[PDB]
Amino acid sequence: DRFICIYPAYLNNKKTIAEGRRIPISKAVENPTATEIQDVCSAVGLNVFLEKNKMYSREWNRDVQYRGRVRVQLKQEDGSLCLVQFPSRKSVMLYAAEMIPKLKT
RNA sequence: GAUCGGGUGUCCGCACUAAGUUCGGCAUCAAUAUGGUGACCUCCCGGGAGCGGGGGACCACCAGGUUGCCUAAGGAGGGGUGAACCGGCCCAGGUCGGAA
Repeated sequence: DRFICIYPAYLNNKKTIAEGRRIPISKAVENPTATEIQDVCSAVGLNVFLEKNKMYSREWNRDVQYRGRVRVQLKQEDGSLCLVQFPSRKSVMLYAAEMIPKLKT
């Protein structure tokens, strides 16, 4: 249950920094959903599970494309990292916004 | 002192003026030092979230301290709208995050 939280607004380049965005607009994607975040994180070897009805507090869009929250495992509960490539949440958010466009485009 | 010279201001659909009487049109500058506000961009740092700590970049408006290669004149006036989603703020309920 000590898994970090990642919203689709963290990688949304059509959102300002005050609207939820966590990475620059140069390395962010246009409208990533919580299923594109879980699929490209689980495709590198990460422990990710999807909470499809978990919305963002700063998100206002009541429709389905903007809901969702992905919960990623960084530590095996012994303090050690699951992968040495993902030590922080920012290395999980710069990887998913790099592999999401390879899916549909 | 009789007529009466010599000359003006009353009479005009008049000539030109320009203190007022009255309603409109157009128009109404910019740079500095200080602080403030709002946004936005980009980094670190902490967190299971809503979030919290910190470094810069840029934009507009704002207060008021000096000013000008500034005006035909350019107030640091007064007000109103700020909504059907675009100012900021305080935000009931609701609502999203939370075990709270």
